Amino acid sequence: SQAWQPGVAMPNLYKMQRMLLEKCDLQNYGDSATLPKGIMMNVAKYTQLCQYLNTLTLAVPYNMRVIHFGAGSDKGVAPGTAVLRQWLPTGTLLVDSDLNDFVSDADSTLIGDCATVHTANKWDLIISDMYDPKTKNVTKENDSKEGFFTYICGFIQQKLALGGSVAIKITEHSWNADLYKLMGHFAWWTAFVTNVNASSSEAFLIGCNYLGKPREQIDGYVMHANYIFWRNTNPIQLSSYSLFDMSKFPLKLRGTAVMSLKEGQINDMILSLLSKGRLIIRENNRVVISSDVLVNN
Amino acid sequence: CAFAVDAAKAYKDYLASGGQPITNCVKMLCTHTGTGQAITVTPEANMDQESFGGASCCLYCRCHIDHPNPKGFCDLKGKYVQIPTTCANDPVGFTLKNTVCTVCGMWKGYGCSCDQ
Ligand SMILES: CSC[C@H]1O[C@@H](n2cnc3c(N)ncnc32)[C@H](O)[C@@H]1O
Ligand SMILES: [Zn+2]
Ligand SMILES: [Zn+2]
Repeated sequence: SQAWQPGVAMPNLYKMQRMLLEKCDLQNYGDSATLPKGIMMNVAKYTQLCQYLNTLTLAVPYNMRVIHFGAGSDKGVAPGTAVLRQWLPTGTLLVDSDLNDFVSDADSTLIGDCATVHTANKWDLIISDMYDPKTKNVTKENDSKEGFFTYICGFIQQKLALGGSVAIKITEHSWNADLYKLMGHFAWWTAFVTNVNASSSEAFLIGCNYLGKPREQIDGYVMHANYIFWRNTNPIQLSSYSLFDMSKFPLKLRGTAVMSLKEGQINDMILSLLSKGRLIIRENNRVVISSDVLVNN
Repeated sequence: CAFAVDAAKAYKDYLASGGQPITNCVKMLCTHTGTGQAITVTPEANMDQESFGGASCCLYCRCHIDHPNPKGFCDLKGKYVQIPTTCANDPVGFTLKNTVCTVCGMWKGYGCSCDQ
């Protein structure tokens, strides 16, 4: 029955194990889903990610703020951004970014390494497809990777509104222990595998409703090993089925309340509202972004 | 000086010369039960149309050149463009050669029925 879902989320019991890290060996490796005629993998993938995010308690405020890292294709366009803009309520401010130049439907685009990106405002949703293919070295140990993951951890901690959510792409080799640990600072988390790309070890690590404090202690080395164990023992049948029913695609406009609060007034009552997807905590000022430019000869 | 690169004319002439259209326009998944209007804030393809991310179908966006108007504004990027399915092999050429009726929002000759 999974084949009619947009994808498969990591079952809670696998999250609770203490597996050792093993090589990822997917039974359905090299299989491919048959995409609708003329549909790109990256459109299908973001469509299924958004269909799954429709089932979670995302905070959706008026004047929602979404930032999308790793948004450029090798063709110079932004398919994922186009899906996010289709999905998000009209009027949502959408900023995207990538190392290489691309043309985009986002309200603003920053070109450069994500470590050069700074924003004054906080964000309601952070999406990342950043991925470095150099990490796919099956011949050396699979250790926690830093690079852009280090930036992403700090960007979540400093610039994600309480109540906000993230979806960060990982793979067998592209992962970071602190990011998994950060998942314990949300009311709920999972690793989500799209049905169209289920032959790959990629997943999106989704933190749902940020709490700004550790709700649970997660060892990220153990959790990634648990994630691989799940993938290794649970073949996911490749499927495009959910792409053919878009009648309920748009994210529900929930009118979620936005409040400015200071660390001393986040009580258990507020935390429970955050946990339920009913509250965003941040300022409501102008969205201002910038890219640092290194000047040399 | 009066010099200005004419990319629209160059692309049309390259098309007439038998050149392969610009590819990797971003086609969206949608119901195909939409209004069929030409340029919309969300995908609106009807049964005879495909919906594409606007920026990916704009010649000026895709070629990294200025948009031909004083303010250099682009009326495709950030929107979705409906392209007739029979013309969806060349969305950039289609948007370049066709015009939007300002009353009905449909393409002239591809959905506009105002002149009847
Ligand atoms: C959509 S495929 C993966 C994307 O992630 C981007 N990416 C990988 N590493 C970084 C980085 N450090 N900063 C910004 N983008 C990155 C790549 O340019 C690629 O387009
Ligand atoms: Zn343009
Ligand atoms: Zn008309």
